[PDB]
Amino acid sequence: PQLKGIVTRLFSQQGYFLQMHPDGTIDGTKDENSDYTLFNLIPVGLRVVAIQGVKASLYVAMNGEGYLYSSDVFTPECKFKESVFENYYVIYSSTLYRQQESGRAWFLGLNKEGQIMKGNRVKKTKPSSHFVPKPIEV
Repeated sequence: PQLKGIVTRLFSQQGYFLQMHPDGTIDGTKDENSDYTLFNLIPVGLRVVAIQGVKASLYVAMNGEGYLYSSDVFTPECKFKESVFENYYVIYSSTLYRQQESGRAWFLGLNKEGQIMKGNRVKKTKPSSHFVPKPIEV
C-alpha cells in the first residue's frame, strides 16, 4: 500500500513554500524553484496522507510531544489527516495525538517567519495551519 503519490508543493498562507532539506530540516522558503519544495503526497487512508520530501526521501512526522520531525522509515507518526478550511485551504493533522479532554487536533504549521511550530500550538482557525496544495501535474 504505497499508492502513487502526486508530486506537489505546499504553499503556506503565511507566504512561504514548505520545504525539506536532505538532512531532514523542515521550514519555509520564498524560493518556489528550489527542488526541496517538492513533496510526494501519498494516500494511505480516506483523506489521510504521508508527506515525503522528494529530494530528501524522508517523511514528515509528528511525535507524541507535538514536535515535527523527518523520518526515513514509515510509521503511524507519518500519517496526516487532510481537512479543509474556508473550502480553500488544506490543513494537516496528526492521526494519533491531540489535546486531552478538549479533543483539539495537532497540526503541521509555519509561523510568520516561515519556521515550523509545535503541533499543539498550531490552530485550525489560524493562518499558520493553512496550506494551498499546488500539484506540479503528473
